[PDB]
Amino acid sequence: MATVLTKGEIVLFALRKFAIASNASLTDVEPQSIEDGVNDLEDMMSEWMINPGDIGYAFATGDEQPLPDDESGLPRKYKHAVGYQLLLRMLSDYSLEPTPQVLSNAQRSYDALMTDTLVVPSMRRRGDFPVGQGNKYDVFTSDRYYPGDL
Amino acid sequence: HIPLIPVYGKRWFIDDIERVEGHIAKAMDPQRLYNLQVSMLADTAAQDPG
Repeated sequence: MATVLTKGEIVLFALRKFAIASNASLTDVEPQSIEDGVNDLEDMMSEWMINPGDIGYAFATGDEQPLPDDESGLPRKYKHAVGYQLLLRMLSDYSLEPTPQVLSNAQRSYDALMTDTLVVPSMRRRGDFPVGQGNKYDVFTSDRYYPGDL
Repeated sequence: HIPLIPVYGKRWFIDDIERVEGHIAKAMDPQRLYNLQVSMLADTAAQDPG
């Protein structure tokens, strides 16, 4: 994609959005808070394979370790949602509580992500339900009664 | 003459093809829909008695 999201960029976004490590609040950044953040992101993405479903995350192949310089594989349309969810999960490390505006932003981004993965399964006919004489089950098609399976 | 004697219920000649009809072809759809209605009611009734 456009510039390719790395796993370190997402955790830096989350750290910046609450004024923990950025150049436009005071100063500073730590190296352990990065490994902790990246591991938290990996575990979150593992969990998301259940409720929100797969979104294309690129996991580490074999054991090794994630490393912040690895390519995430996510489209750029998801970074705000992922970053806000990660910030919500990792706020309590520093003993902080989110403000209402942060919660509102997180909910809006999550809703945008949810809208892009809908299915609406569209239930089918049963299998003992007849198909009428009107569509000529003898000659044109075969098998009067719907299959309703496959 | 050919010694075969055909008997028809109702016979017409529509599009280069002879077409016949008995007395039950018209009632297939309502009958096999009534059967489905009864079968679907029976087990729904039997699922939750009280």
